[PDB]
Amino acid sequence: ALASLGHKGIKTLRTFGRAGLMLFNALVGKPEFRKHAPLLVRQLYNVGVLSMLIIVVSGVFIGMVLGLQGYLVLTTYSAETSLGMLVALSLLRELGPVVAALLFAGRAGSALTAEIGLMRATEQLSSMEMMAVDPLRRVISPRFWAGVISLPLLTVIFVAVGIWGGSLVGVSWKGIDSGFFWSAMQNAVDWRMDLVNCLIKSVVFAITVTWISLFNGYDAIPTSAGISRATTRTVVHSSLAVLGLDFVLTALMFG
Amino acid sequence: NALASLGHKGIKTLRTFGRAGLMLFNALVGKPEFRKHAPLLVRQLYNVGVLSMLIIVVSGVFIGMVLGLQGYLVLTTYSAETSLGMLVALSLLRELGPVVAALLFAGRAGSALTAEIGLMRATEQLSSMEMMAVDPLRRVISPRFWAGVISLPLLTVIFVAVGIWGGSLVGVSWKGIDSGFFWSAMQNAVDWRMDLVNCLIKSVVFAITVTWISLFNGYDAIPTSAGISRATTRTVVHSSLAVLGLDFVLTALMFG
Amino acid sequence: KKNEIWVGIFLLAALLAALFVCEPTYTLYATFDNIGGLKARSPVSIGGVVVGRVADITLDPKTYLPRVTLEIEQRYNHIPDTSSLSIRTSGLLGEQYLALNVGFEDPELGTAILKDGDTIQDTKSAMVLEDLIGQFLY
Amino acid sequence: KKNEIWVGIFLLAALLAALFVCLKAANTEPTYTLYATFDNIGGLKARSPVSIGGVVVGRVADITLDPKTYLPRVTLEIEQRYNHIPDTSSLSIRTSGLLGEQYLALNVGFEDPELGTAILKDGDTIQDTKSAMVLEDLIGQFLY
Amino acid sequence: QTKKNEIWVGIFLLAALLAALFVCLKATEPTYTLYATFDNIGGLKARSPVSIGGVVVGRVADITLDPKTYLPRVTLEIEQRYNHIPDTSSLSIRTSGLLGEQYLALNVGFEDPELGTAILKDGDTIQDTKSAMVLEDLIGQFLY
Amino acid sequence: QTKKNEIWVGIFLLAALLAALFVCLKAATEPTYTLYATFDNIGGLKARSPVSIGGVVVGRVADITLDPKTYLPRVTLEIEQRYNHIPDTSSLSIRTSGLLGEQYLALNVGFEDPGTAILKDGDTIQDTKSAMVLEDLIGQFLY
Amino acid sequence: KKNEIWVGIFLLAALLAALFVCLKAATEPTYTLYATFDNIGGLKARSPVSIGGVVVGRVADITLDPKTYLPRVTLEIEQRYNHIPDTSSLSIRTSGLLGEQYLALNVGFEDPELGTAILKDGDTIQDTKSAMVLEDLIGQFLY
Amino acid sequence: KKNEIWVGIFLLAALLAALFVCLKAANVTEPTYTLYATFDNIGGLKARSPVSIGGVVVGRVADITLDPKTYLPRVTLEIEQRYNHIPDTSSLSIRTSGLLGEQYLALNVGFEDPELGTAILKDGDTIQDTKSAMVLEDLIGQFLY
Repeated sequence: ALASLGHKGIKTLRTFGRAGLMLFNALVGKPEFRKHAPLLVRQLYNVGVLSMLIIVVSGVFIGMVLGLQGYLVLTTYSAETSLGMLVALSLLRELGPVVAALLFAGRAGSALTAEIGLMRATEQLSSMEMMAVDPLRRVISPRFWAGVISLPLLTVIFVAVGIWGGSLVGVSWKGIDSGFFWSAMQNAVDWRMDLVNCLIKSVVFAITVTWISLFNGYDAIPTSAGISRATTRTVVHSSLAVLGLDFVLTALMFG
Repeated sequence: NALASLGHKGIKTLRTFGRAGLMLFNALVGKPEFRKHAPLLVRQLYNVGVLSMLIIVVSGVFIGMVLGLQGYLVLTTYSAETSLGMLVALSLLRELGPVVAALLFAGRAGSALTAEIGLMRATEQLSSMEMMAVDPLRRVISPRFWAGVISLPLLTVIFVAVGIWGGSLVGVSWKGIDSGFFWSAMQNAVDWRMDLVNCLIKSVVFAITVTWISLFNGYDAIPTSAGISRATTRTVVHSSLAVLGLDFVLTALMFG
Repeated sequence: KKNEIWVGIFLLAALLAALFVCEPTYTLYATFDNIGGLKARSPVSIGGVVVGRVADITLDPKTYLPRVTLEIEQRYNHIPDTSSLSIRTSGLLGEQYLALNVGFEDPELGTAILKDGDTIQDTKSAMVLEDLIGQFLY
Repeated sequence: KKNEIWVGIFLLAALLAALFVCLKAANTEPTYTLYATFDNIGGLKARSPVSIGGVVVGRVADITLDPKTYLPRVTLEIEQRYNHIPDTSSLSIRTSGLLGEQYLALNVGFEDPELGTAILKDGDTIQDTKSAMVLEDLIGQFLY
Repeated sequence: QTKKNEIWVGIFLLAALLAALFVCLKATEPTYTLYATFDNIGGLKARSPVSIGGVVVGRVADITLDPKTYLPRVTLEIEQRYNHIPDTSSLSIRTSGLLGEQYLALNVGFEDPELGTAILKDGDTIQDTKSAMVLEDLIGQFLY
Repeated sequence: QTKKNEIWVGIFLLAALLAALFVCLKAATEPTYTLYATFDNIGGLKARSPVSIGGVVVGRVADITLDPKTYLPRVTLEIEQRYNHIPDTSSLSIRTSGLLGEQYLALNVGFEDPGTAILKDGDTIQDTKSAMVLEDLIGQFLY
Repeated sequence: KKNEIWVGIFLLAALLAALFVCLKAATEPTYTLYATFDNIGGLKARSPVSIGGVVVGRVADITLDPKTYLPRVTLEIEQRYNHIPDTSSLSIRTSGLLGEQYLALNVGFEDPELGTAILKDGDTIQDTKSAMVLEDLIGQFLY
Repeated sequence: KKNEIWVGIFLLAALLAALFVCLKAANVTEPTYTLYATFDNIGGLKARSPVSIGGVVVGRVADITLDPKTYLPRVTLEIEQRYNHIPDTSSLSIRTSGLLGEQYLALNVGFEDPELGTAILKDGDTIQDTKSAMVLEDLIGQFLY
């Protein structure tokens, strides 16, 4: 057991070292953002805009499911007018950021890894190094900043759409009074601190997810089979990291 | 521009649905279906089930812990903290268990199947199997489909039974609730046959849908190495959307 | 090329059918004075057994008395016109529902059966905790 | 592209029909405003409904005080479909739920075709009101 | 390799079985049905427990009206271990705690195989019952 | 194939902004002047709790602290300047919103006299009323 | 590979120590008693047995005497509480609102001239008081 | 190779240190002079249940034990030593925060006798007058009986 366990331990430590080195070498730089706008805009399109339909269509459904499962519980205690509070808080605290991060790792967290692994397979990174163009500054950092900028926005869209789906189920379908719903929801729970905590954990999830994605796409074996073993590894490790960091951040920000 | 583009996309989606239906149909009609297929199905249960078990266990632990925290904080304002076990168990057996298990299974094992079949199609292994008179749909699609269908409900059961333990860790061991009240309140009051059977039903539906979408996208991908990596993402996306939609439908049907 | 379109259309049709499928109700009318917390699709019940929903609630625009229209399943026909409706809360805090009371019929006296379209005369509005507390404390 | 465009237009029409069928599940309106002055509006807030015997007929626009007398003055918008409301009708705040969510209740005073009960037209004012009973002093009165 | 895959699939199936057992142990015997008619079943449902002095001694199969007189008729299923319930036993609907679900309470009547009263066997009907308590008529009876 | 990306990123940013505005508008200074009052039982009052006259929020609660000499909870509160002419016969009362909602200060103004001065910044309300606790309430109902 | 094996042993020891620290950051000789109630209410197995709010044992099982149909609970008091006089009386009490009930062992004082039979493994506590039911309280208060 | 391993060890150390300071800021300001009090029925008290003087928290409850010779549940609390002048007459009572909230100790400060002493309850001392928590069962019983 110990014959291979220590080798695996030193291998995992070396993997963490390579990841940290990639991040540090790709982030340090003063001329970073300017002259890179035509890169960052394209990356915001690839990472952000293309990953918007899934976010919206999933937010609608999660809002509807929350509305149903909250109505069927609150109608027992005559508190069905607090369904707005329930939906909004369950989205702004746990479901919103975590589910947005999972779907981002699925759609845009695996696309980045696949794209960078394929760019490494056709030897575009080596060809970019051969003409004195540092790839870590030319191909990594635009994607990293696109992911970091684009996940906390998809999270806001996911929330503001799930709230509307819960409104569809509660107010329209079930028949709750809209005034009670909205007024009950806004004064009681939507404080500045809940939105700030949502955005904070969303930004942390963005950082970790896009870092894992870029690293697994940059450290993959160039063969067409090592890429697919890196996309699945990206999805798995990113889901695990999202859930663990979510538990930690909940324990921090909610007592 | 919209009329032509919308019509073309509609026709293409109809064609894709038809091809998926034909693939599944021709893959699920046979006499030797399960005999002489034991090693195939065992290896596929290992590649789909066993390898996708650590992620399920860890995610179950963490989601049980998050549920314990966010349920204790809600119930402590009404002194109903002893109903935390009921809350965690029901929230897992109704929505979080099956849906999250399906999402993680489509990420880990739903993309691995698509990538593996796309690669098997790229190296001309499927054509080389057809050329020696071995129907690949009956040889590589059926074992993987049955492995997925058999392996998702078991993963969901493990996910639940682990998240319940995580919620117990948070509520009983950390927050200090009486263990007797927790378990007894949870067991006696709400975990009847109907809550479970519904969990298994929606888990089996999610299994069918996820594994079918994954196998079809792996079997219909463009053989190039850029058509595989574009089919894995499509697998994950379509599978997550289908899981969430079917989950909303099944909730509306089975509960309200 | 065409067989695939045909099987796709058939698959979509079968999936929508299984999505949908996976009553000869007749309609009455009741004019309360305070429906309390009744809504559409709220259950009508006889002794606690659901015997149909409540269609919708619309104010009588000429006298401003909420008229409730309900749909009772066909299995229950012999409901005497001397029946009575009431609004009760399920349990202690649960949702409100219509508690239909089957008033007994006299043997030598005419007691019409509630046909489709007839209205129930005797009703009992919901209770307002404000007025009950006022009556109890004064 | 003829049959393709036809199929696309048919799919758009089918999506519109599906949206209309979903609208068969459930779902502005002219409104005229009134005014009232309660001694204690309780937990009433803006958008709280105004119901005539459990049927919503309008919402509360906003709540302000009379800065000279410090009496909360509620202004409410009643939907136009309910025209003939006699001025003898009296408002009353009633509790709904458990967390304090309240809602007006318009007791329509029955008409009087022997005096000429003035219809509450736009901008009118409702005289008779009833403040929301607070549980604290009520429990005190019951105990004392 | 096949040995490793086989033992691991076995361990996976075993862990799934242990998980199902954990769930079902933190969540199938001879029975015999009896009938009972009320006039207000309150909020009973399928599989609502029937308890003798606080111990579950069966469930409820279905609740249907009496299509001739419109009275509910519950069909409980008492476990076979208890076969000495006299005919004097009276049913009564209660609720667990204050907000819990409603369950049937089975007061064992004073047995007396001296005056002829028999023991409830399969197919019999409990004659003496007691309907559930409604809040509306409760408050009405209280403050009147 | 680049103005497409530009306009789509613009639309995405605009949608994110509209969503943020929707949330922040379904989520929710002014010259005040603080007052002081020392209850005997603040119940469940807390910082940033609403004060109200007749049910209309006229100011928050600054903070709560004990009088380190007499051990009585002296709560200080801010009031919007628009509500100036508040007589000194006023009497703060602590009430709970509904039956399970949060607690709030229910300020009621009193009548005046043709000595009833007007409350100003820094003044201390004399008449108060502590919050009703459940156990002694039940005890008095029974005894 | 020996140095790698040693490094792995060190990592495993560190992981086990971290697991012990996590367990630290998060049995007793019970002796069985017996008691029979008229109606135990919603009391379930494993529900605690408290002596003035301090748990001193669980409830092992609840069964009916198949000849008189009276429920017979069997509880397990911990060893550290030995001097429990026989005059002590059980009483089922509710905690909360959904029926989470729990025994409340009320210790009774001994006798200053004959003592009292101290409860022992296998005894039976005679003075029992059945669980309160709401329907009968209402049917008593209204009549 | 060596530099990669060193960067990995440093990054993992920084990550675990951040997570450790976080979890130390998560699970859990120390004058905390403790008192002792014996009750007859602590009701629903626990550890970490707040003590309060007139409504504001002034300390928490360390733990609850049973006096093994009389079986009177003896509770121990910790008062922040910002507050000293608490006479021995100061009573203790168990009240429920609101109608349904958690239970908490109410420290009704006794009248400091200015002409008789009534010394200050210092660290380690105990309170004499208490009031056990009410239980609704026998209260309702005795009420309607």
